Amino acid sequence: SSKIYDNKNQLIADL
Amino acid sequence: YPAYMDNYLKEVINQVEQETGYNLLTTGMDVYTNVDQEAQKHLWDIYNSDQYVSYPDDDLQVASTVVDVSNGKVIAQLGARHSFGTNQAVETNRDWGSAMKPITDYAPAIEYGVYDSTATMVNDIPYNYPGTSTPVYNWDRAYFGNITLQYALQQSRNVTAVETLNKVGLDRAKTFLNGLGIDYPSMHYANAISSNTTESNKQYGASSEKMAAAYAAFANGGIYHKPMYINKVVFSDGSKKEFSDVGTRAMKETTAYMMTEMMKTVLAYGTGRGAYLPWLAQAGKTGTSNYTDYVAPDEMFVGYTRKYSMAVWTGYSNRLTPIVGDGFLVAAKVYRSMITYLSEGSPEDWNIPEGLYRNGEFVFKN
Ligand SMILES: [Ba+2]
Repeated sequence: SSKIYDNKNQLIADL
Repeated sequence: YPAYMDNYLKEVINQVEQETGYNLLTTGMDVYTNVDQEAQKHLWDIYNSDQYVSYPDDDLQVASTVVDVSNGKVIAQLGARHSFGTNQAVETNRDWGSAMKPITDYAPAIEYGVYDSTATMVNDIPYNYPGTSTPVYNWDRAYFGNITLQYALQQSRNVTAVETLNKVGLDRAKTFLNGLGIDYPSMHYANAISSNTTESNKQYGASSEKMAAAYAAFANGGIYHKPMYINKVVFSDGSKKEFSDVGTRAMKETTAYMMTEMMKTVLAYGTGRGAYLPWLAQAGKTGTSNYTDYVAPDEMFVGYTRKYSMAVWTGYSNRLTPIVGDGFLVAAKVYRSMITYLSEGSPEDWNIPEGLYRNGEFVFKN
């Protein structure tokens, strides 16, 4: 599981 | 994950692999990116509604990248309108044409001493490519004779551009472009107004990604930063590593300022009028590619403020399907809408740097 976050450090995806 | 993030995620996966060596899809790890979620959603709305810009049909494509000029951070990127498939925003398969003129011809000409003022005279008259009887025609098919360098850029003369590259030389033009993240297997005078004169691999030519990063160097004083989609990676072992581009000098601050002053007029009185905003200090350049042997395969626009740089490409999936009529308006309108969104809540003007002095509407080197 690789969680991706935007520039405000909020979760946007789980790959 | 949301559809509007597909293009960005693909590039995030690629950069994570380049910087760490791992594929985040097969190796678990947390990655903090530079995408401005609201800005990204806004770009999608610009592309996929009639709210901000009107399109001639639903087939016309748009691909753009928005960069934070201070550090090369990609804040938004969308490669198409209407998993991890081809992202046109980073593909270099299309010709950015005349949009190449500022970074290929004029910037290095100023940097290297070919021109020392935005008032320097140049001659827009019938001209053939060096070494041939092959004419270089201006987009409007006219000639304005003896004019200022600034007017030459304002009205995007191809004649003046090609002769400028001839003066810069293919060697120096190549080096200057390399400093801005752009390269070609070999340089030719045709590249004065084209990024795709011949089929080349992905690393050569222009893309919205490269063009945004290139023009950002103008905006920030002459510093080039590679596109950055990531700022931090947290590996499963607990360690946390930050990622940032140190930057390199691509041109003198004097060169950046002079180029900016002229591209301001492109918008205020020139070909880029479609993107003009009276309340915003910004500079830009329209771009158009052409067929061989009014229609065109591609229509671009690149502009910037002291905060952001955005490069825009438009055209149809099959380059032989031409852009026609009001289709040529889209590029500048997509940019205009996005930069408004990004600036209205803001946005200082540039300040003439040391080494230059102003005389009315023109700027000269000391
Ligand atoms: Ba290419």
